[PDB]
Amino acid sequence: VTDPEALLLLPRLSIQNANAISSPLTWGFPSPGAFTGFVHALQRRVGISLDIELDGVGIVCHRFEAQISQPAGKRTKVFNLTRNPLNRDGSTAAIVEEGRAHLEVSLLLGVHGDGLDDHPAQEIARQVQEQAGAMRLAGGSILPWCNERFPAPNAELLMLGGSDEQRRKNQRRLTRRLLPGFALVSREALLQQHLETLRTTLPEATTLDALLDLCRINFEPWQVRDKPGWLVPIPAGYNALSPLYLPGEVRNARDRETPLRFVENLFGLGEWLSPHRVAALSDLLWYHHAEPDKGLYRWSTPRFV
Amino acid sequence: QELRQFIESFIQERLQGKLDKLHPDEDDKRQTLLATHRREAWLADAARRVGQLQLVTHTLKPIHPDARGSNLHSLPQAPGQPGLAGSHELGDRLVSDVVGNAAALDVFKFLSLQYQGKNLLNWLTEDSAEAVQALSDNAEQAREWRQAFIGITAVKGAPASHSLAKQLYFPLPGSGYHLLAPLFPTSLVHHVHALLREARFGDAAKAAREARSRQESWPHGFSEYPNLAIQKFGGTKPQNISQLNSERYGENWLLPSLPPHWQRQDQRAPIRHSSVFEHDFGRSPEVSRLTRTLQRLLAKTRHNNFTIRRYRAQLVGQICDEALQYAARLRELEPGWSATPGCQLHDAEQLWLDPLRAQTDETFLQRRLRGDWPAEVGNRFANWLNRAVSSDSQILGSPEAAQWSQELSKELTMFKEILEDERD
Amino acid sequence: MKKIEMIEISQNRQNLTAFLHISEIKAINAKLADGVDVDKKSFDEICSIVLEQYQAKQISNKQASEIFETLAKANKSFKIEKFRCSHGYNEIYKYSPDHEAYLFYCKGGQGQLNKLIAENGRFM
Amino acid sequence: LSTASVLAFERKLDPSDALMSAGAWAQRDASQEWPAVTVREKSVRGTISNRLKTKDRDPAKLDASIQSPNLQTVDVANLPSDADTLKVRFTLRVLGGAGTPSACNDAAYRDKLLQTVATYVNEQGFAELARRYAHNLANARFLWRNRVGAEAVEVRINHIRQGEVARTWRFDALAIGLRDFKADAELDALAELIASGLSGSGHVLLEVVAFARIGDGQEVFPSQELILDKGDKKGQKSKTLYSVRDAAAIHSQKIGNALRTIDTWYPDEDGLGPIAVEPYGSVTSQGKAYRQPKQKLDFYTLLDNWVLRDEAPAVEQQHYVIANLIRGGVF
Amino acid sequence: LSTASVLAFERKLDPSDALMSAGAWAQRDASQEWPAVTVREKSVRGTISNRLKTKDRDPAKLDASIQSPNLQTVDVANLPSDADTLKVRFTLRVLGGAGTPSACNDAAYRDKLLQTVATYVNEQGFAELARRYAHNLANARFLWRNRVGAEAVEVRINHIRQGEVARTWRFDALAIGLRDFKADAELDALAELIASGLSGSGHVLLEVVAFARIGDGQEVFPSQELILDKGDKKGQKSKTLYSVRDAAAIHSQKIGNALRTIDTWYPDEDGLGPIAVEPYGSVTSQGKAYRQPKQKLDFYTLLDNWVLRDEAPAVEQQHYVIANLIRGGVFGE
Repeated sequence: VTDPEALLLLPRLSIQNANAISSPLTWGFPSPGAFTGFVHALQRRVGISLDIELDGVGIVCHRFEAQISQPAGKRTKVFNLTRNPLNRDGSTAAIVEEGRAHLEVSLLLGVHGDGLDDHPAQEIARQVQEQAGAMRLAGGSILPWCNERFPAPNAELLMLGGSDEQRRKNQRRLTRRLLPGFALVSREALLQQHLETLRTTLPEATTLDALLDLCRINFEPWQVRDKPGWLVPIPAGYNALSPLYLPGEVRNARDRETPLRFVENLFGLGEWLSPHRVAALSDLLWYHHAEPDKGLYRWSTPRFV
Repeated sequence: QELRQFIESFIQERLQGKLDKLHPDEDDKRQTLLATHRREAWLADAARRVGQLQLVTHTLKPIHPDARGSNLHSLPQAPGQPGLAGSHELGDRLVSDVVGNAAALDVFKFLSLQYQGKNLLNWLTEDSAEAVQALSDNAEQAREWRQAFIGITAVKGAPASHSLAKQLYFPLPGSGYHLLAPLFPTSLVHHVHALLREARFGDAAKAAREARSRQESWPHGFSEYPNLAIQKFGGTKPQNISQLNSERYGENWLLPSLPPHWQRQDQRAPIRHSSVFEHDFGRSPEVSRLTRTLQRLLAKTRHNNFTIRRYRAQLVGQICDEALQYAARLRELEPGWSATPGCQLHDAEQLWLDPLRAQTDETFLQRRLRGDWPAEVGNRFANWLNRAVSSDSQILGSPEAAQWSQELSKELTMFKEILEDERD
Repeated sequence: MKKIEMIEISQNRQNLTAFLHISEIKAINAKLADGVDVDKKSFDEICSIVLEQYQAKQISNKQASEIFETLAKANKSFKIEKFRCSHGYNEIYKYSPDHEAYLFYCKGGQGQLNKLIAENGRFM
Repeated sequence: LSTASVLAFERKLDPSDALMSAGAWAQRDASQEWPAVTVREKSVRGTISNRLKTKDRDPAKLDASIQSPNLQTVDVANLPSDADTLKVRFTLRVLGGAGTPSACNDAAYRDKLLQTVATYVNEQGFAELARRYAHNLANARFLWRNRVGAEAVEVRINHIRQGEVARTWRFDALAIGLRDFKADAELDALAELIASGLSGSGHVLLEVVAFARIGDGQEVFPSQELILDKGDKKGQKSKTLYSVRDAAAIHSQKIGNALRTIDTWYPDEDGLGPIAVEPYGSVTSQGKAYRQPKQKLDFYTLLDNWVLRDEAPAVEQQHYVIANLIRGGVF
Repeated sequence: LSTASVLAFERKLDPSDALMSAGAWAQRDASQEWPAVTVREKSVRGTISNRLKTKDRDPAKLDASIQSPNLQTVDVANLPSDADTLKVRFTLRVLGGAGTPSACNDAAYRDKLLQTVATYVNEQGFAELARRYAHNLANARFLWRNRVGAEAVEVRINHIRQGEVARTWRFDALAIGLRDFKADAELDALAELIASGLSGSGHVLLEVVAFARIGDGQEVFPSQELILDKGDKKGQKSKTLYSVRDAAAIHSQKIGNALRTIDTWYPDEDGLGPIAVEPYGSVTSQGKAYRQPKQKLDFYTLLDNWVLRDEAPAVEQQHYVIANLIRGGVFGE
């Protein structure tokens, strides 16, 4: 929740065969929890040796192509699958449906540690950029740069050092390389007040969500209502439905050192706003905070406006 | 008393269905079994059906088709911060999809009629007013009926996951992790699926289609959901969990959450005379839809001002952002920008969508190759703002039109200051 | 000749009237039983009464084979099957009358074909 | 000790999609501007040539069923009528740290697995497995049906470090056999590069281009797609090809499966050739499965009797087990 | 021993899309800069000419349906008014390795299938099939309806070795027949080349160019496409033609059918022209089926009578079985 000292920009990042579905009720862009977990894994790989911290992300989505098809005059979509290898016999028995997507994302990470205190500026960015090219960001591999016009522009932009007009010039210089993207930010307060708006009959949050992202057509007693923005439903963290357990208690855990919980997704609201329409870039960083007393394990973006 | 005065017809439904498949010796044996277990022994059949399969409210079978683990149906209630919505508060319409080990569908369909207006569907766990006299037998039959009716919410007890069941790691602030194993919210998924079905096609859906098409007009909360994908569970044989019925063949469909430009690519203003020579064009398909939306309800009223304070400037901001996004998308994947046949106006007015430096540049190439400012861009933006909104000679009688004009002038000045730094 | 083959020959061909030439009825009315004379009768009625006289065992099997093969060669008009599967290629095409051709419908073997046949009906 | 109930290995050596473009054989070196091969739609009409049933083939019924032919609209990818060769380009990154499990339930079994894998790496280095991967990078197996009938298939693979070509190569894919693995000096240098990448240092990065002189406007074959619901209307489409940005491409797992056909130690045959490395090695083209649990030569029992009971297998089967760990899986 | 549950052959004779351009005769040697035959879109007005089924055969209903015409907008392809010959160009590559399946279930079946095909090949090679394919190349049958009424067809068959044309053939397609497969002194080199390509020795890729002198500004017939004509407006597209990058063309499988129209061994009549090598050899024009499976002369009977039961057919029918293996598909289930 701490404001960072620096916004280390990860560049144009083509990632292929991602997870499109990412939630039991959405199918579009992958979850932002994947991005916060990706930054925490990158921290566990490079930041302990670099003596820094890495907390937030800026999810911009320069381009996005799903592996879908619109089957033969229908208003829906279906998912392109992949043929799996055979069983002990030649059955092709099980076909579980999971989607894929190719997205060119570019993250901006909030640094906390000894960035300029004990280390240089370009070398830390070079190390983290050549470290993030040997891992996967959403369920699919991070494709490297082999095409022409070799960028490598890991801008390790300092934020708290400099005058105010120079700082605003640095923000509007970093926003120049976010040129065709679209930042994703949570709008929990917007969903709350939109729930209080239509609380006349029954104020269910899952009904205010499922009647806002659509196009609600309603004539004159002949129009559609004015689109307030690019509102999407996103997974906004998990919610436990079973108490805490011991490490070696629950059968077939991923590891027997950390406790287990049986959880369930929470569906929040999100917007794809242009990066020019934010004051500072550090306003749109995704952090995941947890309250282990109750069951809420929520990722969100504080200071989103 | 919903055990003999009310459950008699429910028990005799089975003894009437056992008369349809009537045989000489096997039919008499089936009728004898139905008479032994349906005259007073309904508690024993209810105990067998309760022992047969488990009751799930969120089952983790749908995440891997060959994953045999624990699927607990606990309450997902999360009363915390006011920004989260999930399966935590259903209350009504919380259909418990019992799909653990369903080999006989008549297990859960034994006492599904005495709860609609009776006190036995809630007395099927504790406080047995008719729990001892419903069977009408001794303590053995009533005890078997009670132990079977408790098994509709009796979990396995020992928690268990699988190696194919999506166990992730959540990091705490300065502590050890918590491993989270999400399960598939079957009751919530079928609640939202019933919402989508009864909003997409049905009875009031077709009537609302008629109220949209013809002269008859009834505006209400009917909508069309675009771009929703289909994810099928089970495939050819959907027996993962129940509620995958005959037209619900794993057919859980997913709400659209795609990116802002999650469609394909398209443009019409390339480096040419018909594309870039047009010094004031200002067009796009998505920007055209946004302009039609912003120009449809293009008034400034007094009772509509409480929403038109933001719904009018929001459209102009979206139009400016769409123009900036089109200008950024045009000059990124088209390196051709130089002298050529039909590229005269693509050097002065094309200061925004202009290419990089050339191969035969001169010494003072900061004016004849790429001027360091959007010199023709500001007048073009002013003309586009004047043409997109038909301002009249009485459009400043109050501050409603003049405020939009001042906002358009400020947005044009901001876009000019942004585009001035483009050539550097 | 088999027995369900005669049932499918009864089931699949078009219902025609006055299709029996003089030699066929001349052989048939003396060949079949003394019950019904088949003059200007539809194919379904003749085939149903001959299959019934084959069921309630009065006439032999070789006579029924000859007369059902005679009803096979006397008719050249077939009903359209609405669903034709490509077996090795594992596909299912569906008849579209305005194209007079079998347009593609779905990937599927014989079980999917029988499912579609049970749903939509086996003929056009 | 018992087997870990959650065992999984990340995929090493994952390739990108293999995008296809087209141009002449003379300008194969100035080929960064070659136009892509788009997929197009074309309608095909056919009679019944299937092996129809042994009962419903009556004389008049076949002539009645032949009068109505079956129609469809397939997708095709053809070279343009001036271009002569097909260029297939992808980027393969070899991650490294092969035997490290992504998820391991037991800790002692994890330590024993790491000790067994380090024992294998110390005893015999990765030169054999990296040579068998350098063969599939060298002879262009990754163009599956675009290879047969071409008169000149040659690959240009360059290892890049930080955005610049650090070491380049050139092979002749028709001269190198698809059947037998026989070495060469440049193949051993490339195998040393791949084996140094497969050690736990970090990813090594190759750009793999393959030019096949397939013909002057012929048909090229990118990978198809599973849809599993073609639609309920008139206008379905039987064959649909794969495209990324209107360029016909080969799937990434298709390229991975072409890179993984290295094992020739399966017991049932000795002249078929290598199959892909898979637990219970099952060719999807043939439709059967070698290395079944009837014999004791699958991956699962091999791993169990190698790391638990310390019963070290034959050197071919140890090569197979470590190639299966390089491939990755979920157990 | 039974047939395999999967057994599939690739096609060993691959043509491209035969794309057509236009020009003037006697300048057809310097004919690599000819303009393409573009597919224009004209408007037709048809009238009722189908058979009435004595329900609308009334004096007033026919007069009421005559006055309501059938307006359509069809594609059309024509030569320009200054061009009087049609040049149709494609490339055919002969792969070879004919009887080797691409995906076979059983090994004991495919080994003896390879044994029977090898016994055929070393007993009597692909020279008969290559002679008939070289006749369907020299006699320009791949111009399907662009050949009827043409004044003079002329085919040029190169042999593109490595970009360089190694060998050239020039045939007068109307001098040699379309029915009788007689041998020529020049055609035997092309038949030897296709036999060497099918037998495995070498890579054979030919460039076939056919000039058909139609007439000044006449009509050419490219391949036609499928339309899902659900509902039509005032004038709606009722016929569209094939076009690869704004240039008319014949489909690759329609100029492949006219290459394997070699079957003249069918039992009905060998004097009514050759037909296409197909299992239950059929022609949708004639609407019948030569090689009926009630007879023992189809492909799917002679195949498993030759491989399984080892009853070797007549010498003229082994050519048909091997030619159907060259065509391809999945056999056996």
